[PDB]
Amino acid sequence: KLIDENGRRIDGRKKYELRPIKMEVGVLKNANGSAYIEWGKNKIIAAVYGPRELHPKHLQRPDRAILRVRYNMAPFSVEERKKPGPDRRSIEISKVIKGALEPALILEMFPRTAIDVFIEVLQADAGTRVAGITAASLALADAGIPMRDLVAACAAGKIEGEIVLDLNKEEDNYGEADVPVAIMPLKNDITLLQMDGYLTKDEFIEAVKLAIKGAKAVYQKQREALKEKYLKIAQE
Amino acid sequence: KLIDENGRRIDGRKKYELRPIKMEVGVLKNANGSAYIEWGKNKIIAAVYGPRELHPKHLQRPDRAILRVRYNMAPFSVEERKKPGPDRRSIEISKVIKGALEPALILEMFPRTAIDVFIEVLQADAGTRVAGITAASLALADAGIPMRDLVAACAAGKIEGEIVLDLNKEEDNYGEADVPVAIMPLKNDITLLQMDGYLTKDEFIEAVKLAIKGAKAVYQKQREALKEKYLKIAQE
Amino acid sequence: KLIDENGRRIDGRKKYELRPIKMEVGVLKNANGSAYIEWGKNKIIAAVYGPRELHPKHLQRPDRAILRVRYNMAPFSVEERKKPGPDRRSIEISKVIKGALEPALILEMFPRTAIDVFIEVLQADAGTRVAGITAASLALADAGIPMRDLVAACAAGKIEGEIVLDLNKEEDNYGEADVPVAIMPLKNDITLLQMDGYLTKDEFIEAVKLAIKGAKAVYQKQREALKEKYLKIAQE
Amino acid sequence: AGIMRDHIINLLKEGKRIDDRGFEDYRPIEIEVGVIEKAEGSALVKLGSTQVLVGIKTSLGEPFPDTPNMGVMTTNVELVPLASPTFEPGPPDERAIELARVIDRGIRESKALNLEKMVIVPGKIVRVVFIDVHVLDHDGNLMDAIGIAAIAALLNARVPKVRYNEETGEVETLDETEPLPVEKIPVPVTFAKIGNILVVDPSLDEELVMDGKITITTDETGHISAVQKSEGGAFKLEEVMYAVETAFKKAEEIRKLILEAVEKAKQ
Amino acid sequence: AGIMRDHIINLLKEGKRIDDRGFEDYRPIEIEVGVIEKAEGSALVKLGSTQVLVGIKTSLGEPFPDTPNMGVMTTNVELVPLASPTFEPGPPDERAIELARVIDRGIRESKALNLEKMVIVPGKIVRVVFIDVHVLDHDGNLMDAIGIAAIAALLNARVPKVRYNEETGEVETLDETEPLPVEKIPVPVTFAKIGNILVVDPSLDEELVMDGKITITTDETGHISAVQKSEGGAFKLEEVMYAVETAFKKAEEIRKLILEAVEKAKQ
Amino acid sequence: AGIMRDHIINLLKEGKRIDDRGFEDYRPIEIEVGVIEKAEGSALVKLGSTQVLVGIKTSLGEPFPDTPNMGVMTTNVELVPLASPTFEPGPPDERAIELARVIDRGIRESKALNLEKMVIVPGKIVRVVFIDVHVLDHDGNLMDAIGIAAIAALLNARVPKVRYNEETGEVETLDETEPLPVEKIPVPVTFAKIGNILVVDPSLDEELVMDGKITITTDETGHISAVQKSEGGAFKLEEVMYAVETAFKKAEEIRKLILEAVEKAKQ
Ligand SMILES: O=c1ccn([C@@H]2O[C@H](COP(=O)(O)OP(=O)(O)O)[C@@H](O)[C@H]2O)c(=O)[nH]1
Ligand SMILES: O=c1ccn([C@@H]2O[C@H](COP(=O)(O)OP(=O)(O)O)[C@@H](O)[C@H]2O)c(=O)[nH]1
Ligand SMILES: O=c1ccn([C@@H]2O[C@H](COP(=O)(O)OP(=O)(O)O)[C@@H](O)[C@H]2O)c(=O)[nH]1
Ligand SMILES: Nc1nc2c(ncn2[C@@H]2O[C@H](COP(=O)(O)O)[C@@H](O)[C@H]2O)c(=O)[nH]1
Ligand SMILES: Nc1nc2c(ncn2[C@@H]2O[C@H](COP(=O)(O)O)[C@@H](O)[C@H]2O)c(=O)[nH]1
Ligand SMILES: Nc1nc2c(ncn2[C@@H]2O[C@H](COP(=O)(O)O)[C@@H](O)[C@H]2O)c(=O)[nH]1
Repeated sequence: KLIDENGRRIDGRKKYELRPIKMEVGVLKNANGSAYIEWGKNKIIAAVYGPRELHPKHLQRPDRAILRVRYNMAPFSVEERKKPGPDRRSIEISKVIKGALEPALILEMFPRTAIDVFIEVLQADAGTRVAGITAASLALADAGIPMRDLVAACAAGKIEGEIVLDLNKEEDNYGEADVPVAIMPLKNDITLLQMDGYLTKDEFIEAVKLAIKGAKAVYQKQREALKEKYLKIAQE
Repeated sequence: KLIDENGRRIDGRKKYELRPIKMEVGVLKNANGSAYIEWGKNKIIAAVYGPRELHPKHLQRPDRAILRVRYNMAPFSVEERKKPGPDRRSIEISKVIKGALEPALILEMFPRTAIDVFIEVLQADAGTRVAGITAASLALADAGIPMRDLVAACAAGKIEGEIVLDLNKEEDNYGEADVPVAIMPLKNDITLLQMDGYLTKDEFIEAVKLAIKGAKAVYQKQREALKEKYLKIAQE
Repeated sequence: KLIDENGRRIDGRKKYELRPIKMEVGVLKNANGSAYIEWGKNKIIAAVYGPRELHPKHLQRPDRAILRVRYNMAPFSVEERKKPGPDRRSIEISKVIKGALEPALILEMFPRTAIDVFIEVLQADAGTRVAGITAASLALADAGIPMRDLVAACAAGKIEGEIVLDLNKEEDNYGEADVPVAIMPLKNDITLLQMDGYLTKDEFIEAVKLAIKGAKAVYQKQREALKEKYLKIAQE
Repeated sequence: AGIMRDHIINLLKEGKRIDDRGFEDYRPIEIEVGVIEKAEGSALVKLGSTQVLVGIKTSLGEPFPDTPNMGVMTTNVELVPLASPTFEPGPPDERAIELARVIDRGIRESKALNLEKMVIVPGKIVRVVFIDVHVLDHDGNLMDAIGIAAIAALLNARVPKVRYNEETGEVETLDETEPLPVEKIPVPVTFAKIGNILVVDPSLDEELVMDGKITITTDETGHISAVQKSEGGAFKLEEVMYAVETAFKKAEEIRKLILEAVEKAKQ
Repeated sequence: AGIMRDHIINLLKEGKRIDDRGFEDYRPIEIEVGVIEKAEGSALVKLGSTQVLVGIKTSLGEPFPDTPNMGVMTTNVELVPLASPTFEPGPPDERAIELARVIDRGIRESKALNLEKMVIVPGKIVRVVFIDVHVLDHDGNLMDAIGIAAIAALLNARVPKVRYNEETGEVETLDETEPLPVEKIPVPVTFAKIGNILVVDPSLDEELVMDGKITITTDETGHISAVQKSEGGAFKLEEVMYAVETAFKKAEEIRKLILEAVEKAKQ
Repeated sequence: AGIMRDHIINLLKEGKRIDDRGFEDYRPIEIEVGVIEKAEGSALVKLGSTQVLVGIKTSLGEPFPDTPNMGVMTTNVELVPLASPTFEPGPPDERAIELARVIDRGIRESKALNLEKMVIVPGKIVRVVFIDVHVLDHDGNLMDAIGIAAIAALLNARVPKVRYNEETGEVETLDETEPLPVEKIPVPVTFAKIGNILVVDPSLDEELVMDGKITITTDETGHISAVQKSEGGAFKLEEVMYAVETAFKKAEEIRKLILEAVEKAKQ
């Protein structure tokens, strides 16, 4: 009551429209690479260090860097103030973002090292994990880390009987399914795929196809954020 | 009201009868050794690893293996669902099971290593620590760890004014004393001895003597569990 | 209502009088150095170990010892039983006591080592951190650790409109400001300076000057505690 | 290890797997329900040598303020150090947390446990259901083993009949027991991608060499109630499509073994 | 590092600092208020390249038994690993705890947030104010950055008008919002002692070589509501005197930028 | 160390111990009660150079639902890093937890603190007793030092007279104080087995070489209320028998020093 009408959604988006997305790379001095993203009401910052000295050693891998990811929401990012510190949700998101970024990375290039991805959600409005993945790729590119592709991500979802792109909080709260997807778009390699909800097979596949188009759309934004950095560097 | 009458206990046992005990060795693929025990309503699994690489080093002992024990109850093992994770009781039981098993082990045989004993109580019904010790010895034997003896354990207790063998939950709950004892039976070496409750000296000594006979009874079960493994291996 | 009258405070002290202070050095067998202090209703014990083997290494500093401080209150030290373990207050006090003691220590004398300062408040009655610092210096001297000076500490405060020396619990509870100060008195080097409360500049400076005179007074007590140890050793 | 990736890859190129399973075969499955008889429900599931016990303990409690209208369900997976040299003592790690969450989402989102049929007094007193998963031996595919055992333990569950006394306001827990409102049977089916091949119910040896993993949980109604691509690697859309299809087929074969095990424990 | 202490010391002997600031200059300051629009108030403060975001989330809750007469305020500083290679994941460390406490004392002891004007039902229902400080980039002087952002977020704050219905006993949270009772503007000014020189707003490079640090928080009324000498080193009384004086002067320059930023976010 | 096992063993073969104690002697004992005067009760016990302080803080609280009929007692042992290079900062370790539990069992199971004489309103408001044990110097035999100090602190305890106002329902805490219902004096006596010899009150040096340890807690009535064989090693039945006998004898000698110390603090 009523998330689609007519056939406009609450903020005015058609079924297959994305929320306004802005992205900036190079927002932090300390981080090796960093990116900032406003995707809706999402405001997410992503930082990468380095490749660097893994501690502790016994973690090192002899042939490759490891990727460590930490997704965290600031207490003030959600409507109900969230007690600081991770929780089960943020730890599974870290895990799945890791599993999202790792296949883009050429980790055997930096043996015995860690590459550390931090994702801080400053404001949260559904889709933080896809937004985070997206800023994370850009922060990885920003860090000068060889990647086979960027990873772009985007969720699709089912609201009021209907498959839609890029759920907002409200629509995910009242929705019937949420399907984030991350891909490396050059090869259409799906590196994240989750489905929370209830869906038929053909509902689920359409959601995947759709969130991927959202992901390719996001990817164009990503490249444009890198272009804009490679123009900004080009002085002098 | 009334734990002994006449002179049958609630489940029908005479004062000096043990609860039905079944034991199997070799129940886990990953563990180096393992044993399973149904002692009453107890259902306890014990696993051993290895001797293995202690981490972290600074723990290693230059002349001997260390024994580490962890006794844990599954949330669903007790009548009131127990929050996962250890608690003071399970940590003192780990400590005292360790102190129970260690004198059976020839630890200077495996310097700089750890031998790790895990005891999981799947269902709990009084006497889990003696049951655990008993499965632990069998899992140690199962692991091929040289031992001077098995360690067998069993508790005796005071219910309705009377010294009895192998308290059940009910009888320990309403009882006046609980006295677990573990021994290495060949030499009658007492490796665990606890007394929770209130007892005169002669009440306490009789309890000890009795729980030891229960322990020698358990020990015969143990050997039989090993016999049955050394017959089961003997193919081909 | 009424912390000063006339112009006697609740326990009978004039504005610039200190609570009874007694100090003993060498109160522990295990500690490298130790001191005990009764400063009011404060009863605080301070222990030092050693310089010793830092673990873990990666903490070692190549040119100097590190100073680690731990200030802790026993559950039974405060009027409302305090749950064991540190809390934010005790952790900032550890931090600030560390920052208080460190400039007295010649840390490049013991590279790669830790010097560990423990402060246990056995009874608490305002001014535990200055009392602690004071016993800590004495425990450092007691440990044979080269120091450029003792560190003496003392707080001054504002109660009922007036700047006073060495607040008690009551007076700090109802007070308008509390200003602990620690100094190395030989050079008048201020190594701790905190102000909790609300004060004008000239109120704050007078508080500092005053707590320093209290600190020089405490310092004479300190030396006397060392004299008394260097007379006590002098047998035979 | 490492020497095994190659043997495994090469076997896979020849349509073979090291235990002679086909790409779509599960290992031998054993489900035994009601094995923890003090718990309200339980299930010991073996997927080959992988062994998980799931225990279901219910109490009565307050529902979440958000939802006065719904019982409580909470799922925890303990990866006990005894199950594996990789399982260490302490709070759940990210593996345990992802397993608990995906299994939970499976059941919660299919409403396989109907939380609405677990209200006693709206807003005040609901049935609270702990799904505690105790992994006893990790030999691969904990995801499916756990989901199978979670659901089968829920089906097994017999909780005390509770009644609101409208003359006293008392809540009377009765001796007589009753099933939990379990209305669906979600089953996770999980695939390991190795190279360009997906293989169902990966053993530990296949998990060590896999590129990535994807789990698809579906119920009898032909619905998906959880998907989780886990670990690294990447799947193709068509890989995912196949996996959803195959998962439905495997789920059904599994649900038959679950229900059979559930019914056996009533004989 | 180490090679830098010397360069820094030597520059300081010549009245210079490595970025050409004078001893009493702050780096360029940026304050932007109301940037987290879902929070009740927020402020992003940049002190050069140091960046802190502070978010203010309020709820209604019980006051502490000690104080039925007073709302609640609680301050937490997260030093997120992303802000710095020195920030590690986990509960606050002693740096985060000292920053949170000194900033809190600053505000609490000046009654800059009047907790008495935050009672709804005495002893029962008060306004609860979380000051959550999220450090996003540590490039020195987190103390001042955080205090500036804490206070500016408090000034920015617009919380839901709440009213006690004396006929129902209900507490009605209204759509309409209102400032927090923020009545002062404490500002920490912090000095690094390097050798015999104090320098205001130390950068990370100056923090690496400093002997010690002292922070002085003062408000518009000419009052000090916090002092904290932090780290090692020692100050002379006259160092402290100077710092209090200078701090008042710098605070005032800062409070002007804060209030300006606060007002900008209402345009 | 190691060189000491041998010296200790050899001395023991000659009926000697390194400080010239006999096998059944305690080190010099000092008990001083009421030393933390803000706590309800306290005791500083020295067993040679072992020093433990025990503080008893009571409040009023809810009894456990299981037991509306009984006050609360809870025992915690802090092994403060200052007491010993082996004591590290953090939550209790297994040594602290076993000491707290065995001392508690000692007192609880003898009903030395009668929890029934600590009800104020049945099911609702009971006396709550914290026995907080602060070990200040570990030089062996913490078990006995702690039990002696726990019991002596309980005997020392003077808690506020509380009364139920049956006209108001108020619970009035009165200025006037009263002993805790302490009705027995359990005393742990602890033996180190070294080789084939048991020696009472082991010092740290004897603890370093001991095979195992057994502690026997007994009261005035000739009852045992705790036994704990701790550490490794093994005892013979006759070792245990002897230890129980000897323990009763030593306990009695100790209880005299406790009661004497308790009475001294009333002069
Ligand atoms: O502690 C929390 C965690 C989640 N959320 C909200 O729930 C949304 C969607 O939930 P989901 O698990 O799908 O994560 P996301 O969509 O953000 O990736 C998040 O963006 C937040 O807006 C919240 O309010 N509080
Ligand atoms: O959290 C717990 C711990 C203990 N128990 C029960 O108390 C019994 C006996 O207590 P005891 O401390 O003597 O341990 P055990 O006899 O099992 O070795 C256990 O078997 C359990 O049945 C319980 O219900 N919940
Ligand atoms: O958990 C606590 C911590 C503090 N205090 C009391 O508050 C006093 C003064 O507070 P402050 O923060 O100024 O520390 P101190 O003056 O002791 O150095 C302490 O001595 C204690 O008496 C307390 O009762 N309980
Ligand atoms: N509403 C409600 N939630 C509970 C209750 N017991 C546990 N939970 C929830 O279920 C989870 C189980 O946590 P545990 O009780 O195992 O520590 C917790 O995260 C908690 O939020 C209860 O009685 N009522
Ligand atoms: N009285 C009261 N105190 C609270 C409330 N919420 C948080 N606090 C206090 O503020 C701090 C914030 O902790 P958090 O809620 O962030 O974990 C806690 O230490 C707690 O004491 C509340 O609703 N009422
Ligand atoms: N029933 C009841 N138990 C308490 C109370 N305070 C503490 N306890 C119990 O005593 C122990 C002491 O814990 P602490 O309060 O020291 O953290 C806890 O494990 C807790 O169960 C109380 O007020 N009422």
